[PDB]
Amino acid sequence: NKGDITGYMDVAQVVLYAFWIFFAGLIIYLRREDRREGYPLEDAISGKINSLQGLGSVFSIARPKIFKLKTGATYAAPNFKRDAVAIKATRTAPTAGAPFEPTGNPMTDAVGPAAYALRDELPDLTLGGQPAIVPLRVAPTFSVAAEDTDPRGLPVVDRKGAVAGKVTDLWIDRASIAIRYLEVELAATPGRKVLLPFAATRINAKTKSKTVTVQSILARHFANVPTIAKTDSITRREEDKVMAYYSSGYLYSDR
Amino acid sequence: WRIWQLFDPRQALVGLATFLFVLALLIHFILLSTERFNWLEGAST
Amino acid sequence: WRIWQLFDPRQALVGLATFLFVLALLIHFILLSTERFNWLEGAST
Amino acid sequence: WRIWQLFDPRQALVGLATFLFVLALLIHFILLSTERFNWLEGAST
Amino acid sequence: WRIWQLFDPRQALVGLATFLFVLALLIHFILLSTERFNWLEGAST
Amino acid sequence: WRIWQLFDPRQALVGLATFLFVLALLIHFILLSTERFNWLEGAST
Amino acid sequence: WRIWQLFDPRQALVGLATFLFVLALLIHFILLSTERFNWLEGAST
Amino acid sequence: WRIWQLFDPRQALVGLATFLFVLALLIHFILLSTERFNWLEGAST
Amino acid sequence: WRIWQLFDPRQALVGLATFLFVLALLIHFILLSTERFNWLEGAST
Amino acid sequence: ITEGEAKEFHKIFTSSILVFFGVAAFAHLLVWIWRPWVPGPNGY
Amino acid sequence: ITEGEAKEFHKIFTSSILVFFGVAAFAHLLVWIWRPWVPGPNGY
Amino acid sequence: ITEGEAKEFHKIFTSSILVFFGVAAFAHLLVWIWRPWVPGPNGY
Amino acid sequence: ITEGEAKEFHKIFTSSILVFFGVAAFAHLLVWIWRPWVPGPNGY
Amino acid sequence: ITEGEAKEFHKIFTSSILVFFGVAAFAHLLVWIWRPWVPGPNGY
Amino acid sequence: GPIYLGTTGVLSLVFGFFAIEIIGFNLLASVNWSPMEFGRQFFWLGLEPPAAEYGLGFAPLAEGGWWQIAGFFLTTSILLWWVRMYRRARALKMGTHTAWAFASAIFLFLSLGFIRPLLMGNFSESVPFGIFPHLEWTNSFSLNYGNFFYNPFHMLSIAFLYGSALLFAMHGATILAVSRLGGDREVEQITDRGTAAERAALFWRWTMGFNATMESIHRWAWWFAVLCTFTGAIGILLTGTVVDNWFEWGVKHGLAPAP
Amino acid sequence: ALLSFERKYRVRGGTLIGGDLFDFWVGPFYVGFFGVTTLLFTVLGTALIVWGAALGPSWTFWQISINPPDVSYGLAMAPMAKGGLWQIITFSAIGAFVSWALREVEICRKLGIGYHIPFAFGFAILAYVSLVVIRPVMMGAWGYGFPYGFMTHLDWVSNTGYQYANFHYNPAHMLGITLFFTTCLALALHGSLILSAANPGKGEVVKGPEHENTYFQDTIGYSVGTLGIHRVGLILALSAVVWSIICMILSGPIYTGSWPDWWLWWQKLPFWNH
Ligand code: 07D
Ligand code: 07D
Ligand code: 07D
Ligand SMILES: CC[C@H]1c2cc3[nH]c4c(c3C)C(=O)[C@H](C(=O)OC)c4c3nc(cc4[nH]c(cc(n2)[C@@H]1C)c(C(C)=O)c4C)[C@@H](C)[C@@H]3CCC(=O)OC/C=C(\C)CCC[C@H](C)CCC[C@H](C)CCCC(C)C
Ligand SMILES: CC[C@H]1c2cc3[nH]c4c(c3C)C(=O)[C@H](C(=O)OC)c4c3nc(cc4[nH]c(cc(n2)[C@@H]1C)c(C(C)=O)c4C)[C@@H](C)[C@@H]3CCC(=O)OC/C=C(\C)CCC[C@H](C)CCC[C@H](C)CCCC(C)C
Ligand SMILES: COC1=C(OC)C(=O)C(C/C=C(\C)CC/C=C(\C)CC/C=C(\C)CC/C=C(\C)CC/C=C(\C)CC/C=C(\C)CC/C=C(\C)CC/C=C(\C)CC/C=C(\C)CCC=C(C)C)=C(C)C1=O
Ligand SMILES: COC1=C(OC)C(=O)C(C/C=C(\C)CC/C=C(\C)CC/C=C(\C)CC/C=C(\C)CC/C=C(\C)CC/C=C(\C)CC/C=C(\C)CC/C=C(\C)CC/C=C(\C)CCC=C(C)C)=C(C)C1=O
Ligand SMILES: COC(C)(C)C/C=C/C(C)=C/C=C/C(C)=C/C=C/C(C)=C/C=C/C=C(C)/C=C/C=C(C)/C=C/C=C(C)/C=C/CC(C)(C)OC
Ligand SMILES: COC(C)(C)C/C=C/C(C)=C/C=C/C(C)=C/C=C/C(C)=C/C=C/C=C(C)/C=C/C=C(C)/C=C/C=C(C)/C=C/CC(C)(C)OC
Ligand SMILES: COC(C)(C)C/C=C/C(C)=C/C=C/C(C)=C/C=C/C(C)=C/C=C/C=C(C)/C=C/C=C(C)/C=C/C=C(C)/C=C/CC(C)(C)OC
Ligand SMILES: COC(C)(C)C/C=C/C(C)=C/C=C/C(C)=C/C=C/C(C)=C/C=C\C=C(C)\C=C\C=C(C)\C=C\C=C(C)\C=C\CC(C)(C)OC
Ligand SMILES: [Fe+3]
Repeated sequence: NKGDITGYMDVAQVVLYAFWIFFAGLIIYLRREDRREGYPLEDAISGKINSLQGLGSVFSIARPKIFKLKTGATYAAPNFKRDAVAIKATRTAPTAGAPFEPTGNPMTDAVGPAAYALRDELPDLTLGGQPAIVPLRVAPTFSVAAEDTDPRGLPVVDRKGAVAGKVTDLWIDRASIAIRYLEVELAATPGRKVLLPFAATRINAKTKSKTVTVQSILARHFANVPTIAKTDSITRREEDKVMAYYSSGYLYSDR
Repeated sequence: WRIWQLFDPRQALVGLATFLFVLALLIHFILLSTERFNWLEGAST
Repeated sequence: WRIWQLFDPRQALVGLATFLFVLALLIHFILLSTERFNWLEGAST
Repeated sequence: WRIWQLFDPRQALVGLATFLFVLALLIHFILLSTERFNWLEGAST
Repeated sequence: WRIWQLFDPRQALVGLATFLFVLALLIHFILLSTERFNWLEGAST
Repeated sequence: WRIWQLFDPRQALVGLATFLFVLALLIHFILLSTERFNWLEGAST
Repeated sequence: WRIWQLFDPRQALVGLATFLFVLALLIHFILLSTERFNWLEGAST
Repeated sequence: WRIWQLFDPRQALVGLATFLFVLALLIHFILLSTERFNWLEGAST
Repeated sequence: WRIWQLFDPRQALVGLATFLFVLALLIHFILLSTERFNWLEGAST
Repeated sequence: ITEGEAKEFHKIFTSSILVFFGVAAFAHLLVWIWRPWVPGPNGY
Repeated sequence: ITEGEAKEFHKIFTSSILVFFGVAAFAHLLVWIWRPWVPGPNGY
Repeated sequence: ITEGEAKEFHKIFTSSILVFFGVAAFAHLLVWIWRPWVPGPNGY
Repeated sequence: ITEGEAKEFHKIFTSSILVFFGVAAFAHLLVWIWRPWVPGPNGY
Repeated sequence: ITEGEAKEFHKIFTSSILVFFGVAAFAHLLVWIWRPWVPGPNGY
Repeated sequence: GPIYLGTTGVLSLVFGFFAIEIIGFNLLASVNWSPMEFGRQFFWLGLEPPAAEYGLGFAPLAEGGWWQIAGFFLTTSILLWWVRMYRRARALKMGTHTAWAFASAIFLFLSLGFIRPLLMGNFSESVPFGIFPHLEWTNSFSLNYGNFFYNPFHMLSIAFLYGSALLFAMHGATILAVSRLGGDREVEQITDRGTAAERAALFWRWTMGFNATMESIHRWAWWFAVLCTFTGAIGILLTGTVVDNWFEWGVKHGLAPAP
Repeated sequence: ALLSFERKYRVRGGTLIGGDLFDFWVGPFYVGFFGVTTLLFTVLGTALIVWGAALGPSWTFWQISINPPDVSYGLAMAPMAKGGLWQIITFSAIGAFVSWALREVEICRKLGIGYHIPFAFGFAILAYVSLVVIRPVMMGAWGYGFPYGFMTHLDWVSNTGYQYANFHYNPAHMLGITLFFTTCLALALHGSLILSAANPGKGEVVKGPEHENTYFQDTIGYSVGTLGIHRVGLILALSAVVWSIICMILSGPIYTGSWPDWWLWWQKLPFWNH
């Protein structure tokens, strides 16, 4: 009769059930926070707002929170900004769960792994307000570590051994110190330069040239890499477009 | 009739179905746990 | 009556219903844990 | 009445209701834990 | 008939199939666990 | 015959084959678990 | 009165309320722990 | 101004209040942990 | 005064006060942990 | 939506809930005839 | 959100809560008749 | 959802659910004839 | 929050809190009538 | 922050610390009258 | 490197340094100041808490007084470090989530060391300062109070520890998978949703039916990590104070068949 | 139902095996051939677990237990009423886990992202296999695998850890504990920093990598980075699991004695052996 509340109930059980109630409330709150992007759910075919939901739909979606940015703009979550229903692909079956088949070139049409989010047309900014990602020409202060090999001047090769071009510049990040993109001068159509993500490029170690191997896409796909408006800054949308185009190589390179 | 202008009928029906099924399952489990009302074991009165 | 201007009627109703159901379930389980008020076991008074 | 200029009435009422309910639940459970005021078991004085 | 105007027939059929199969399996297992209604061990009355 | 207008024939056939195979395996395992119907052990009636 | 120019009145009130409630709860729990001042048990002097 | 020229008034006040409260709580706990000065149990001299 | 041109007065004072307070607290605790010098639980010399 | 559809749904809902409650009441009456669940002063 | 809708909701809510409290009070009266929950000086 | 297709689905669903309920009722009747599941005052 | 809104909320809050405190006082008086919670010199 | 503000802060701080120390001294005197905390050669 | 201490950091460092010095000096004195024996028995050396007969008062220095002084100094240092990490976050105009997650670990530490002994009336069952001594305290605590496996809050703490490991193995793997799409810039993704966040959410949706966001996954991680130590502290507080045998509690509440 | 950004990613291809047959979604779940196999094994194993519960003495969820065959059976397959059910459930669970991992691989291929997530799940699968297959196989009997019960597997953990006097003294088990605690501490720190940067308080502007690095530099002395923290967390969780596997492989297959007694070598070192 030490911890007994009633004949069978006791303090440990009462605290356990209190924690169960709190944890159910916490799961509700965490799902509420989960539903701040991509919700409400739309119909697969028509695109209208329609889903199988219960009495908890009142509490499911929270009021939009406002993110205050250092540039003065505000971002709302959820923003309720949906993508276009029509895309450059057609379902293989009329069922809702059927997959999509690209109509033309998926890499250029930006569907599937080549798809990108319509981010703001504004470059990432550091604490001082200057663009975060700039080529090494615009940032003389930064330099590559002497223990590492400078990728500049190194040939760019694909998984099949075809040479795509040569590295002429490196794009760094001033906010979080790292190398983000490699500027490659294409062998075909000399003078044309394309951006190349650093995370998708591994160095081939002892090749007497340390060829920067790109396993994502082949050499012939470098000519179709999305372009950037400015020569010293890249917007978030262009950044996503480039990364999405490179990420689709594993699925659409041989097609 | 005014309540359905507050709550979506489909969401009300789905919530009612889930809640009623879970409540009935819980009450049946409690009855099975009890000795008097366990019709499967059929303990004497 | 201004409480319904302060609070969304839908959210207030769902919260109230959930609170009432959880409270009723808790009180029912508390009664079941008692020897006197356990109607399923029926201990003599 | 300027305390309602200091504090949002909706949040104040929600927090006050939560606090009062938790306090009442705690006091009731304490009374149940005591022997004299346990009305469910009803031990003699 | 308006129930199918409210709900998708294909989703309703799939959900009903899954739920009914799981319920029937659970009920059969519950019967198999009892002494009286276990038709595979055949305990006498 | 409209069930095929509702469900893709190949997907339905594959799913039904998987479900039937699982059911047959489960029932055979249950029979092996029982003593009367374990044909491999062959216990007396 | 300049202390209210130094400190935000809303923050001061919230912190005081929290601190005072916690202190009162702690003192009440201490009294409950003590044998002489446990009013719920009423140990004789 | 002798010592408030350097130290922030709000920070000094908050730190001093917190330190004094913590010291008082520690001294009271230490007194409660002794037989002679425990005013709650009140043992004889 | 030469010392105060090297050491910042604020940092020097803050460090010195912290060290002195910690030392005094440690010495008082050490005294309390001795039979002879414990004033709150005084014994014979 | 609109009070017309809302009242149609309310009519159907009322009929369905009345049928459900009637079935539940009949089941509870049969269960009570089988074994009542309210013990007396001496129990069951 | 408005005033007229809020007043309508308040009226319906008051009626519903009155019905709920009446049903709860009737149930509590039945439970008290069955077995009271306030012990006397000697307990139950 | 078109009314004609929904009504055709209902006219199929009613027949299917009635057949399912009839089969279940026949099985339950056979099970009750085998061993009823409602114990008496003395149990089984 | 405007001054009129704050004053109206204060009025309704005062009414509600006095109703709540009156109900709590009545409940505590009933509980004291049942069993007082202040022990005497010899305990309960 | 400024000279006048620092002067006001020093004045109010002096007043408050003097009140605090006076109350503490009164409490310590009362505690000493109740039970002294300096043991003698034989103890308490 | 550029570590900002401030007044609170100086205080915390001084208090913790005094506690560490006291503990180390006691450990070295336990082996009669032998460096060889100190190296030999370093794991087995410990500074034990005072016995039960001393209560919450000051035990003699050789009989737990040093433990009490070191424990109080360590507690003060840890609380001042909590204040430090609160004030650093406030100074950088950031949230205090780190301070309020450290608060859960501090709650567990106080429950093990101070709060439970305060409830029980003595420091006898407090955690001694030593590797193998505190491992043995863990073992003896579980053995004395039934089986800790049967503590439901110990169950929950283990579940949330496994959940923390599982959630970090999921989150790090997901961010590395979408690292080629800019997924490592998590706050930038939160502020402006990108294809990395979209693909992470879609992967988890297609895998297990539901997904999080780039901020809400960190909310999940924060709450799992906090709840681990919070539930554990609740279990420690309830152990012995209200439940003397966790195995018997489990038997009563259906966790185990009755012996 | 789809999200606001899912239609453009729901594309054909990416399957490892089965082709277009299983390239479709049922609600939010991607099905796949390995998903069909996952459903097969999950239904089989769950049905057999419920069957074992029915065969058992109680229907209490905590007390439901499927026990492995006796040690006397060795590695031979046992009758279904005497541990064969446990063996079938074990292998069905292994199949379900492998099929789940391969379904995750298919989803990664479809979305064009890395395989780090199935690679990390492979370590959980390996730990489970080591507990139910590798360790009992190198120990000589299926009876050393943990029973499939909410409480009986905890009883197995307790008994196995007390067979070696004190499991707290297992050197690899200490490293597993250290890495498990460090994974939770790092998860708390990472979630806290990300949430404090995204939510800098009401009326404040969202912070960035500069502030994130500066906060932890100022507080503790150093930082890791934006992707270094995720790599560190993944490596910490996987190393904790690997060292747990190592300690379990050492405890009974290799080392059979008392772990507290294993530590005498430290006290017997030549520079301290007096
Ligand atoms: C015989 C044993 C005995 C005994 C039976 C018994 C009882 C109890 N005692 Mg004790 N006590 C005993 C002895 C004894 N006792 C103390 C004192 C005290 C205190 C100190 C308060 C404090 O620390 O304030 C410390 C706080 C300060 C000084 C705050 C001042 C403000 C400052 C710097 C700046 C302002 C800025 C902020 C606050 C920040 C936020 C901003 C805004 C709110 C705007 C006090 C109010 C108090 C309360 C009780 C309790 C709760 C009990 C219970 C329930 O047992 N006790 C006396 C003191 O210090 O009076 C000033 C003192 O000297 C003395 C003695 C000898
Ligand atoms: C016989 C032994 C036994 C047993 C058979 C068994 C079983 C298992 N259990 Mg258990 N357990 C046993 C006993 C037992 N169990 C623990 C606890 C747990 C935890 C710890 C969580 C944590 O993060 O701790 C870790 C957090 C702490 C302790 C607090 C953080 C500390 C802080 C901030 C202080 C900062 C420090 C400094 C500034 C440095 C100061 C310097 C100096 C002193 C020199 C947890 C999750 C957990 C795991 C497992 C598993 C997985 C198993 C398996 C597989 O067998 N157990 C209890 C608790 O409440 O944990 C919160 C607790 O106290 C306690 C006891 C006595
Ligand atoms: C005498 C008792 C005693 C004792 C004193 C003591 C102490 C402590 N120990 Mg230890 N331990 C004891 C017993 C003992 N100890 C363990 C193990 C460990 C681990 C491994 C954790 C892990 O990596 O799990 C890794 C987890 C696995 C196995 C992952 C497998 C999971 C998979 C594939 C997925 C399954 C998915 C489904 C089924 C689908 C779900 C479906 C839906 C939700 C819809 C570890 C780090 C750990 C923790 C602690 C701590 C912190 C303490 C404290 C607080 O003192 N102990 C060993 C193990 O399992 O190693 C793999 C093991 O077997 C064993 C034994 C016998
Ligand atoms: C959510 C639960 C998890 C958790 C979380 C957690 N821990 C945390 C935090 C969080 C969120 C922090 O923010 C905080 C931190 O800073 O982490 C980096 C911390 C922390 N938890 C820590 C460890 C830790 N966490 C653990 C675990 C956990 N904490 C859980 C798994 C564990 C265990 C047992 O598993 C440990 C051991 C610390 C690293 C850190 C808190 C640091 C602290 O409090 O330090 C106090 C200060 C000192 C001891 C001072 C030492 C001084 C030295 C002697 C140097 C010399 C100074 C100088 C010379 C002195 C002056 C001399 C003169 C006076 C002569
Ligand atoms: C290796 C690092 C950590 C880790 C990582 C990890 N786990 C993962 C993943 C990753 C990266 C996934 O992607 C995957 C996932 O999708 O999670 C949501 C998953 C997952 N790990 C999970 C759980 C889990 N992980 C754990 C641990 C860990 N996994 C490590 C700490 C633990 C424990 C004990 O600590 C558990 C319980 C699931 C949430 C999920 C596995 C999904 C899965 O396997 O789906 C297919 C199977 C089913 C739906 C059901 C199969 C049922 C069987 C037929 C029966 C099995 C019975 C069983 C053997 C015993 C049951 C009784 C017990 C009480 C003993
Ligand atoms: C970058 O930040 C990141 C985010 O993102 C922005 C995140 O989100 C997350 C993800 C993290 C979270 C979302 C937070 C929450 C996560 C946790 C707390 C971890 C713990 C997870 C759980 C507790 C959930 C576990 C649930 C599971 C495992 C899902 C279970 C699924 C199944 C059992 C079925 C799987 C689906 C299949 C195989 C097909 C679909 C099945 C059905 C729909 C039902 C059956 C269907 C039919 C009957 C019709 C079809 C049938 C067929 C084909 C025939 C089959 C035959 C049979 C009958 C067998 C992370 C990590 C991340 O870092
Ligand atoms: C978005 O991304 C984000 C960042 O990026 C922008 C981040 O940055 C971080 C922050 C994360 C990190 C910086 C590292 C996270 C990784 C881990 C937690 C695993 C690695 C574990 C450690 C190295 C422990 C680090 C903890 C520290 C430094 C706490 C600091 C506490 C004090 C200064 C107080 C006094 C210190 C004491 C009492 C001990 C503190 C602990 C240690 C210093 C390590 C233990 C050391 C010993 C006790 C003995 C060993 C002595 C050593 C090491 C010196 C001698 C040399 C040897 C090798 C022996 C996050 C979360 C993040 O989300
Ligand atoms: C828009 O619509 C169109 C135009 C298309 C027309 C379509 C109309 C259609 C298709 C309408 C469908 C209507 C239907 C199907 C209506 C069904 C209504 C039903 C069945 C309603 C049922 C309501 C039941 C309620 C609200 C019951 C509540 C019970 C409660 C809360 C009991 C709780 C018990 C407790 C807490 C205690 C339990 C005791 C134990 C022992 C468990 O405690 C431990
Ligand atoms: C720029 O300058 C201007 C012009 C502004 C002028 C400024 C002037 C200033 C700021 C002047 C300040 C001067 C001060 C404060 C000077 C203070 C000097 C002091 C106090 C010096 C003391 C030195 C002490 C020394 C070097 C002691 C050394 C002792 C040692 C190494 C002993 C070691 C013992 C061992 C190892 C033995 C231990 C035995 C045990 C038992 C402990 O071993 C286990
Ligand atoms: C800018 O200003 C404007 C213009 C806005 C005007 C505003 C003015 C304001 C807001 C003025 C506010 C003034 C106030 C409220 C002042 C409050 C002053 C107080 C309460 C001062 C009190 C100070 C107390 C001190 C300094 C006490 C120090 C005691 C110490 C360090 C004792 C330590 C004892 C030890 C280490 C020994 C302990 C013994 C054992 C270990 C046994 O105890 C546990
Ligand atoms: C230069 O000098 C060096 C650094 C070489 C000295 C060497 C130092 C060393 C080697 C230090 C470390 C040694 C070891 C092996 C430490 C290991 C520590 C471990 C693993 C500790 C684990 C757990 C301990 C816990 C959880 C204890 C917590 C205790 C608490 C919270 C106690 C609080 C006590 C209080 C608040 C006391 C209150 C009573 C008062 C004092 C107020 O009145 C009686
Ligand atoms: Fe996001």
